[PDB]
Amino acid sequence: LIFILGALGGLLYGYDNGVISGALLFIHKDIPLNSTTEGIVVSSMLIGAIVGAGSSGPLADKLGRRRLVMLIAIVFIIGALILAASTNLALLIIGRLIIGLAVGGSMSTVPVYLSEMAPTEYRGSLGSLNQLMITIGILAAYLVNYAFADIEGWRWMLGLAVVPSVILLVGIYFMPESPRWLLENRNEEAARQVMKITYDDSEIDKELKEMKEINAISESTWTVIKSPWLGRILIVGCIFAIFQQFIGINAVIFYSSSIFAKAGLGEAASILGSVGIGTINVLVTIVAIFVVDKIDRKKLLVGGNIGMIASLLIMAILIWTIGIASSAWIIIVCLSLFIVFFGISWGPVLWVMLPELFPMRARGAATGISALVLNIGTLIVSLFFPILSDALSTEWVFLIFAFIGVLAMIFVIKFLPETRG
Amino acid sequence: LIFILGALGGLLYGYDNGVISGALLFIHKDIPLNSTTEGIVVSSMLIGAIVGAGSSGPLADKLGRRRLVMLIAIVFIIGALILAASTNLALLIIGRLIIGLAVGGSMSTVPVYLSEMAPTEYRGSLGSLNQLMITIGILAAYLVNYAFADIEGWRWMLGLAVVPSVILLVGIYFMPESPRWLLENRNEEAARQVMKITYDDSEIDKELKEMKEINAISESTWTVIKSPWLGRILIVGCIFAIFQQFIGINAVIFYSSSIFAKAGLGEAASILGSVGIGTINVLVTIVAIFVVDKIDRKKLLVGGNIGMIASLLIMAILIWTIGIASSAWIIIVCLSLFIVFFGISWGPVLWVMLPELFPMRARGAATGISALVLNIGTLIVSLFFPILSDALSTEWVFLIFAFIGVLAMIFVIKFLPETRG
Repeated sequence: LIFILGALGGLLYGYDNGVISGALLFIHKDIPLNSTTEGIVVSSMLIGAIVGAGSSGPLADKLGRRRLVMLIAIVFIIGALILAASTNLALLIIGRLIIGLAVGGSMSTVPVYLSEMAPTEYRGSLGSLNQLMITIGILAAYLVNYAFADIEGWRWMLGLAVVPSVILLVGIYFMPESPRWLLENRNEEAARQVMKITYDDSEIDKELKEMKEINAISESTWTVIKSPWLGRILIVGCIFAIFQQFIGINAVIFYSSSIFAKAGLGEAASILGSVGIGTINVLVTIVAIFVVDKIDRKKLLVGGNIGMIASLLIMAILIWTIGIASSAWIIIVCLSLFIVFFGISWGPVLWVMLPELFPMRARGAATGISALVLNIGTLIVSLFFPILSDALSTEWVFLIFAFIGVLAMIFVIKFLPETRG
Repeated sequence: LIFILGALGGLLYGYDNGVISGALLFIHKDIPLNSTTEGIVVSSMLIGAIVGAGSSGPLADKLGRRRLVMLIAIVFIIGALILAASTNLALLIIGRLIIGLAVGGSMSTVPVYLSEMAPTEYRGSLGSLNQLMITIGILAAYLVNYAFADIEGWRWMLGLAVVPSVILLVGIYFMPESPRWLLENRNEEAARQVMKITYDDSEIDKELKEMKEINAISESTWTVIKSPWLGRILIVGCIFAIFQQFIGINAVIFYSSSIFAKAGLGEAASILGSVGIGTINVLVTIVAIFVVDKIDRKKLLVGGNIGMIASLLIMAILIWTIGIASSAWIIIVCLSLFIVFFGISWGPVLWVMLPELFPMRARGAATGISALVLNIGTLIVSLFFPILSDALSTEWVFLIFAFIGVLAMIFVIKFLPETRG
C-alpha cells in the first residue's frame, strides 16, 4: 500500500535513468553537439546527483524529513518539466543539474523516512522490491520513450516524469510528521503517534528500542570514524564502489540506446532492443531475491565479472572484425548476455553483503561517502566514454571493461571471495 | 568384425596420443631432464609421423596397398615394443619416431584401404563410426595408462601397445590382394570380382563405374593443381589445418594428464581428471554423431572457439589469482570446457568440411597435404608449447591459446562461408 506509493519513487529513479537511456536514444534532433558534451550532458545530470546527495544527508540534519522530501517532489516536477523544454548550453547544463540534485536527493532520502515511518525490521526482500521497482522503472521508461515518434514528445515524457512527480508531490503530500526524526530530536510525540496510526500497540516498545538504538548508536560510535581503520576500510569500500560501478550499467544503458542507433538505421530495435534488454533486466532483478539466498556470497559475483568479460570479448570481436551489423543483432545478444550477469550478481548481492560487512556500529556518513565515490565513478563513465564510442569504431570499450571485470575481479578474489572450492 | 578390427586400427591410432598422456603424468621418474625434452620427444613422435605420413601414398603406388597396410601395422609392433623399455633419451627420440611412422601410416593410409576393400558406399558417416572407436582408443588409452600403477608397467603396456598393433595386422592377416589397387593398376580382375564378394554385384556396376570414373577424371585433373589459384585454396586449407592444431587437444591431452597431476597435485585427478575428462570428450563426440546436420557448422565453429576462448581466459585468470589447488580443480573444469567447445566444433567438423570445400572430382593431393600442414601444427604445439610449462606460471598458455581460438574466431566469419544449402 503506502510502500508501493513510495515505490513509485524508487520507480522514479528507474524512469529517470531510463529516460536518459532514452535521452542517449533520441538525442541528436534536440541538438546536443556532441556525444562529448553529451558526455557532459549526462555529466551535468550525475553532478547534480553528487552535490545533491552530498547536500542530502546534512541539509536533512538542518531541516527535517517531511517538507524536505516534499520539497524534492517539487524539485522533480520542476526539473522534469524544465527539461520538457530545450534551448541553449544553459538549459541543458542547468536542466540536467536540477534533475540530478533531485535524483541524488531522491534515492538518498528514501530509506531514512522509510526508517522513520517503517520499522528497521522491514528493510528486507521488500526493499529489494523497491530495487526491482527501479527496474520496472526502466520498463515503462524506455517503453513510453520509444513509444513516442517525434521531437517535442520525449520532452513531453519529461512532462510525463512530472505527472508521477506531482503524484509523488502527492506521494509526500500525505505523510504525518517525521517519526524517528522526532525520536532522535526529543520531540518523540508524533513518532509514537504515526506508530500507532498504522499497526496497533504491540511491538513498538521494542521497535522504539530498535531504531532509537540505530540513531543513538550511530550517534555514539561515529566518534572514531573520520580518520583511520574505519576510514581506510571504507575507502576500500569506496575503491570497491569504484571497481564495482566501473564495469557498470548506468551509462551502459545510455549508450545501449546510443548504438541501438549508431549501429542499425531505424529504431524498431531500440524498442525490441531496449525493452527487451530491460524486460530481461526485470526478470533478472527479480531473480535477485532468489540468488541472494540461493547461490552464494562470492562465486556469483565472480561469475558476473566473468560473463561480463566474455560477452565483452566476443562482442568487441564482432566489433572490430568490421562486422558491426552481426555485432549488432549479436549486440543485442552479447551485451544482453552481459545484462543477465549484471542481474545475477552485482546489483543486489554485492550490496546485501555491503551493510552485512560493517559492524552494526554505523551507516550514514560512511556508506554515503561510498555513495559519493560511486557516483564519482558513474560520472567519469558518462562523461568520458560516450565520447570514444563516437570515433574509434570502437573495439576498445568492452575490452577495457573485460579487464575491468578483470581488475574488479582482482578486486573480487583478493578482497571479497573465499579462495577454496 | 571387418570394420570393427579396422576401426581398431583407428583406436590404435589415437591410443598413441593417449599413450603420451599417462606418460606426461609419469614423466619425471623415467630419467627425462626436462619438460623441454618432453617437448622434443613428442616432437620425435610426430616427426616419425611426418615422413611416415607423406610417404604412405607414393610408396603405396609403388609396391601396393595390401602389403602397405600390413607393413604399417608391423611398423606399430616395431615402434611399440621398441618404445617398451628405457635406458637413455635415444629410444625416446627414435622410438617415438618409428611409433610415429606407423601412426602417420594410420591417418594417411587406412581409410583409403577401407575405400578399396569396401564400396564407396561406406567410409563416410561410418568412417565417422571409425572416429567413434578412435576416441575410445584415446580415452581407453590413457585410461589404461593411468590404470597401470608404475612405469615398467606402462612399458608392459607399450608391449600392450604392440597388442592392438598386431590385431589390425590380424585384421589384415587373412586379407586378400588390394581391390581398387588392382582396379586402377590394370590387375583389376580380382577388383571386379572382389567388388562381387563384399557387397553383392547390384550397385557395383555403378560403383566400379564410380571409382573407374573418378580414377579417370583424377587421371585428367591432377595437372591444373599445384600452382596458383588452386594453390591459393590449398594454402588456406593448410591455414585451416594450422588453426585446427594451434587450437586443440593434441597438446592439452597428454599434457592434461600433465596438468591433472603436475598441476592437479596427485594423479588421482589423472584418472578422474584425465580419463573422466576424456569421457566428457566421448559425450560430446556422440553429440557429433548427431549434430552434423541441424544448426550450422560455421557458427558453431564460432560458438566453439568462442568458448574455447571463454575457458581459455577463465583458466587464465583463475591462475593469475594463483589459486592452483582450487585453480586445478576448476582446471579439470576449464579444460572440460575447452575440450567441450573443441568437441562441439573443430576436432571433427573442420575435417569433414575439407571434403565439403574442394571439388567432388579432385581431393587427395590437397587433403593429404592439408594433413601435412595439419601435423606441422600438431608438432609445433608438441615441441614449442610444453617446454614453456617449466617456465612462466602461465595465464599464458590458455591466455595465449585464447588468442589462438581468437584469430580462429576472426578467420571464420572473415573467411568461411556456410556449407548448408
